[PDB]
Amino acid sequence: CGVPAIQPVLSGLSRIVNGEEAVPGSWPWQVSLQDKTGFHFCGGSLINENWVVTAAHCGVTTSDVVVAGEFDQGSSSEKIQKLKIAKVFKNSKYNSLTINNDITLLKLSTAASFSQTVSAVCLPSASDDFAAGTTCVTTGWGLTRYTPDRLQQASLPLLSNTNCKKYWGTKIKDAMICAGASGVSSCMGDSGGPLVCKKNGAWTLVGIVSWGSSTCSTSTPGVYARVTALVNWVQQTLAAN
Amino acid sequence: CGVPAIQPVLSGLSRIVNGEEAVPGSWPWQVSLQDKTGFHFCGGSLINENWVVTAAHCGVTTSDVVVAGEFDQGSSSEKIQKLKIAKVFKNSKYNSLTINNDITLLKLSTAASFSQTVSAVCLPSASDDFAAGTTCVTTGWGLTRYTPDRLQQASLPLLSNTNCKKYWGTKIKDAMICAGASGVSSCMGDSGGPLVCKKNGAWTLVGIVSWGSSTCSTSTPGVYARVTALVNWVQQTLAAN
Repeated sequence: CGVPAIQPVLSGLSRIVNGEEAVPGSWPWQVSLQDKTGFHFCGGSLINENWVVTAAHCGVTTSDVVVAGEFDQGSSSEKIQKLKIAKVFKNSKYNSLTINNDITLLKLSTAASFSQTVSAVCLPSASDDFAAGTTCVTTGWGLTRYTPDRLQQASLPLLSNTNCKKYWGTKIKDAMICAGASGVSSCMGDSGGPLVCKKNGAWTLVGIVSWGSSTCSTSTPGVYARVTALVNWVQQTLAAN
Repeated sequence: CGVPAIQPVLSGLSRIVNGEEAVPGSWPWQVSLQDKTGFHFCGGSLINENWVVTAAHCGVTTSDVVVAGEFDQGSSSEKIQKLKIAKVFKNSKYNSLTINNDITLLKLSTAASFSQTVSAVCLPSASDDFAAGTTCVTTGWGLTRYTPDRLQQASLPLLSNTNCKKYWGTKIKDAMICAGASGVSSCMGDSGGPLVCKKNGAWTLVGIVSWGSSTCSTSTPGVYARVTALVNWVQQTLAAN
């Protein structure tokens, strides 16, 4: 997990404004969640061939579809996999008002076929420490909510929850982690999309997009579900299902 | 339906700032949606003894609870009914990105016991015309997201969708209706709460709270699921279940 067959290329432009375009296929866990009609409404991350992790506030149902291996949403020519969802597992501690514990697992009806462009992100262990100031990466097609149709990426630093509260106040709970406010927007992250940090040569899922600045401010950090606080629930869910 | 045993009293103060406190029990279809722990996160409306209608973006589950007959959330002394949810029916056309078709039905495990303070709002027919400029009423505990603990009410006019787009642009779809921008906030409406209009002596559910001004501006209208566009789905769901 966490080792893309096509290595990402992150330049200085990933750190400013709205980030930059990713190398095609270099974020191979990145999936698109689409409705029956093919409308993209959220992101997610493959954690193995049968399971995708996304945000609970995406409200995914078994009539939505996971699309893996995508780079250009405007293309009908690239190799993609449209994967049916068998069952949706929303974390029972999710609260649609506070948006805390904002995580949902999707079990696919049939396994994805992993490849150079389709593979899994690593999960952290509950006890991993991702220190404030660590540079991490968010990817997605979130800029299409407001514009490039190809997958974007931005590099941005984790904040301490204390410093995040200077921006978002009592909205920030222990099961959340913030990143950004460093001169780049977080808006390229789709709801439910990944925030990944590289430790020991492997990209690890540290956050899941919950919400960000309503104006995509370069000085307001994004807010993410804190995966270390939720990975025990993830592993219990996989083991029981 | 739509005829409260305790008649509402709406004064001029319902039309300005943040509205006014309701007469206790005078909005008897108004329910509170709470999690297992008793935390209020959304509103809804009883449409009979077995069914509550709310917003799809509330993400209600069968472990949440419907609380009927409530006036003061800070009181443990008033007669309320805590009702378990048997099954949740989210409209399959709901889209968590656009927030269109934002309606969910809750079927209760055991019927509410209707009374002077607990009874049903009327549903419109699909073909009813609620003209722009009609004065309607939104009720709820939505101000507690930011403060009074008792049920509030505000009187505010429906907008045409064309005029609503002057505020919210392409966010406004045919299955939405807007109200407000007349000198009063819409923020007293909980997510999923009622927007009711009085025709022929009966209060009718015209809207369900979808979203409003992030700053509770008195000059920005609230956005509601348009019940006339969704009532056929409501009646099909009741008939099939």
